[PDB]
Amino acid sequence: IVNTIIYPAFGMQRMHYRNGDPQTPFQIAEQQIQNFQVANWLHFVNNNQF
Amino acid sequence: IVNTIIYPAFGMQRMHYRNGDPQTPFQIAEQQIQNFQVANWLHFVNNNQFRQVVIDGVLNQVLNDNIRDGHVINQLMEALMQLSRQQFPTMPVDYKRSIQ
Amino acid sequence: MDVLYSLSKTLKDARDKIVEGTLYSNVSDLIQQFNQMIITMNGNEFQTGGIGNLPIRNWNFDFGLLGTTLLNLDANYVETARNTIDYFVDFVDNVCMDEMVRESQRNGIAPQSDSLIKLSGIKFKRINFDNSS
Amino acid sequence: MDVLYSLSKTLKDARDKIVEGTLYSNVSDLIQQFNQMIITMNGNEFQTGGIGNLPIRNWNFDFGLLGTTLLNLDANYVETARNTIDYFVDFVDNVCMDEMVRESQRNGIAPQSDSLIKLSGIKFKRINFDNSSEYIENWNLQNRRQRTGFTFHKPNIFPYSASFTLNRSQPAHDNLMGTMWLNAGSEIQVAGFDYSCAINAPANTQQFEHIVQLRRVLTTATITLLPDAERFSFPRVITSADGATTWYFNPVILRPNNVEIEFLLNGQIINTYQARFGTIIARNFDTIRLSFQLMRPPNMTPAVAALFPNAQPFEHHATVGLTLRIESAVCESVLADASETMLANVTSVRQEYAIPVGPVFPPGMNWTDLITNYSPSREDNLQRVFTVASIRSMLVK
Amino acid sequence: MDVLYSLSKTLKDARDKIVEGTLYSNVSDLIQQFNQMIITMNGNEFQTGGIGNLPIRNWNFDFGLLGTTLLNLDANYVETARNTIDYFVDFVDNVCMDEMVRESQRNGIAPQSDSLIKLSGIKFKRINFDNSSEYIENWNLQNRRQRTGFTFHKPNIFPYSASFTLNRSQPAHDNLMGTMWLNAGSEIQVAGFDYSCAINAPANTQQFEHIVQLRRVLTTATITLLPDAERFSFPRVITSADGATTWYFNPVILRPNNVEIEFLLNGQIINTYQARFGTIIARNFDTIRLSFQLMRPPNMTPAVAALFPNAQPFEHHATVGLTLRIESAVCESVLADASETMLANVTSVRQEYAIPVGPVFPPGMNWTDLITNYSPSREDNLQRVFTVASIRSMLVK
Repeated sequence: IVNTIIYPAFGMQRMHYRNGDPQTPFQIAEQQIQNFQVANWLHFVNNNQF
Repeated sequence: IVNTIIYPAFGMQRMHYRNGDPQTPFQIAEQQIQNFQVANWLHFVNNNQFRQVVIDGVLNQVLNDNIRDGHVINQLMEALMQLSRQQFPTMPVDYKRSIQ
Repeated sequence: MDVLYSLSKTLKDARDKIVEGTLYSNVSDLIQQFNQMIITMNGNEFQTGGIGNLPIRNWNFDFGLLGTTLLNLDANYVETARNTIDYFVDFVDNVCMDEMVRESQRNGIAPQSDSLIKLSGIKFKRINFDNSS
Repeated sequence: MDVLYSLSKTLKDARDKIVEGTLYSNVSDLIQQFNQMIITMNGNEFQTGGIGNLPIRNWNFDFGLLGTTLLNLDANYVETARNTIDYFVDFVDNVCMDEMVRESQRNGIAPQSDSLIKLSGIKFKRINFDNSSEYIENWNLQNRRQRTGFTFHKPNIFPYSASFTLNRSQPAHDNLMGTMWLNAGSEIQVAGFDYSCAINAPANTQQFEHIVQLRRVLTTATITLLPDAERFSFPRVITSADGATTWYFNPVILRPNNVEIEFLLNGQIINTYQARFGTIIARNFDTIRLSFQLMRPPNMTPAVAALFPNAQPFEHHATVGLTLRIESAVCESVLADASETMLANVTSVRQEYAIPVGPVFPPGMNWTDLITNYSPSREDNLQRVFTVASIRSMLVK
Repeated sequence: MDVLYSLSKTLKDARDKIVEGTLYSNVSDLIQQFNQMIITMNGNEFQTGGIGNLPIRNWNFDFGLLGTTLLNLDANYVETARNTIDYFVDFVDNVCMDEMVRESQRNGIAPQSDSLIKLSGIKFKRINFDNSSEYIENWNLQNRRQRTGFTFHKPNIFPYSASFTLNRSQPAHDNLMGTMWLNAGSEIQVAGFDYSCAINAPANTQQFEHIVQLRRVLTTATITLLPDAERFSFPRVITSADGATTWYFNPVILRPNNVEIEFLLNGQIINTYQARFGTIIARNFDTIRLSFQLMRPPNMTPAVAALFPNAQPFEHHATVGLTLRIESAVCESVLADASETMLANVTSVRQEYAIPVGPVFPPGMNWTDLITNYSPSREDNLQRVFTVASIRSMLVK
């Protein structure tokens, strides 16, 4: 999602996002780009649990 | 073992390990490991030198072995307990999963 | 005892770092610590006071943890939190005061109050943190 | 306002935790907060100054973010950062100073300057963080209307007052009885004198009393009380009450008899100490009352007897006194004390920029005048102004 | 240097946040920083001591690291850690002390010891972290050539000086006029005396003046100014200026007339106060000038008139005085004050280890001698040495 849907048509490409296994990939997109609507999704999804 | 195990899955030296030819690479690992369980294995293993000293039933030097090992066994119990806390991060998932 | 300490730095670093407008991630490491507490507590009941003019108030715990609404907190988040803090504050005050009056010749270096004696219990040690005071 | 606070702790915890070396991981939580700021700012425009000798300065924002990439920090990383910080520092300074000068009667609590008024705006609230700085800590608790409180060493609660009261006097001022004192800062010295050495007094004892009313309640005060008032133990030539002439005071000191100190709150005795010198605790009071007596010595060696004749002239004047010093205390209202630089910071910025006298504060931020008529407006303005001074001192000293 | 700092805050924030029980995710960011260190160190050898009675202990490094697993900490975890910390503590102590004694005329601002010189090395920079300790904070801001600044309660700016100046005297010392004073620490007391009570003086007024030149500028000073100099209000027998005889001082105190205090900076009046007693602010000054007068009382009751005859002998000596105390102030240079233990720490370590007198500091780190000739070299060495003392006090008190 991060590398083919949100960055790539949100003028945020620049670095087609390089990830090399372990840590959390949604997560890190959160503290990277700014936009509120986009920004709430991230925290709610990421830290969403049972 | 050292490389493709412990060190990284345990998160410690992510510098995997560089050896030329000191005196017992398996050992030295000790001096710098922060988890006692792990740490005892090391000295015991790098020792257990096959306690080469015996003169029984009249002249029978038969390099003996630890009562410990013998049937005190625990060594095993400890070899396990140390294993019981090697379950963690660093690289891809299918890794820890499979290994542990 | 050390237990006690935490309880506070928890609240301070709380009533301080938790305000209308800070990014979640500035408290991620904190939030956690907090919840951890609530858990260990809930269920157990306490008695403070019972000496001189000091009132005997009974404290009981029954609290819900903390959400995590993303991207800087909304006012609403705070108020629902502050309400929970205020019960702990008014608590600790009563806890401190109760152990701040008892004295003992033999062992006057350990906990006296029914309130604190219970804290030194092992099942609570799980809280201790940031001992910089 | 709280906004403002952050701006600093941001920079401090910044100009502090960001240096050639350290691991990213120690600042990860920080870096973020920072950027978040730049964003909210960029695009906006400001204006500070314009009053008195204060320069007018405009500021704009258009800055790049921070490399959340790297593992460790290389020198180059810092310098490109420090360059951005320095613009904010030089900024805040100008922001503080600009709001540290304006006063206001009606609402002397809320913001004044065009600079800050704009900050209280909602769109900036996205910046608050880590309010452990004692002052802001109390700024909040007061908004929510709750029990505040500060800490002071040698507080400055007593407006300067140095005077006397003659309870018995006559034109020649050769047989006086009364008290003289000095109330200033955190100290009180008071002496009771009786030229006649209680020769005709009931039980040969003259009673004295000194009452001091604080303008604000002090709680948890650690106090030193000592017998004798050294300040009033030496020969003096003093102006008469009407200023028409001068009298002579030639003291000889005796121990104060039946010393009783009362710390009252709304007329009620909260703490009372009878002849206890050394360190005493006064836990909550708005008034101090010192009562002490001069008792004519019932037995006197010749040398002593010679000082106290049965008839005038009375040449050696029997004097008893007390000294009381408030070492530390807590007050719900801001006050000047012997350690904090707040009053000095506010007073200094106003003096340096030739700020005109306003409608709230006395000329020169004079402490005695301020504490003497410590109105609600002066206190709200003082607290606002002290809190800003404390925010400023986190970066600029 | 900055390196050094870290080493500690590392240990403190360590011996503090690492306790039986706490949740790991409170130290995740910390743990890391720690390990990072061990690494950089291991494989290095050090040596401290070698001077005076300072032992020469040697150190080596070779340590394992720390687990990262475990939701919470088990007792066992701590003890295996504390054992490693204790070697670093006992280390740093020896490191501090070793660099806290050496002085260098040349670069008394640079590292000295074989121990530290090695630390400033680049390969160690990978350890820096969290510079919020007031002293280091200022160490940096200076190294970058910028505006420093510190905080002091009752600063120690005045070298001890207790003397007098006779403006009118004669062999018998029976009709003197002049001033006597005590400048020490943060306080000044000065008295002006005129045995003749200005009987033949123009307007029956004798002018006095006392000037004190600070060795460093003080800014944002909160000051208490009170009339009278109690220290010079009692009878004294004093040595004559030439030491050949002794004179008698028998004071009687009058209120100082036309009191004017000026706080000057480079000859310019920055603050001036006319007869204002109590709390005053002096925002930036390198000199204090106190001017005051003795005015013969125009109207005197008999008792007063009797003290001041038209002709000698003059037996009661008219005296006026002032007392000034700097409660708090900011200085761009380090100074001793009434609260900080820096001077005492440095002086104490040197005394305990019998450190020989060096080329920079006066014998015994004598404060009066130091502040009297506060050269750039002494200040740079003092700052280095004070900053190290402050780093040490984070762990060892």
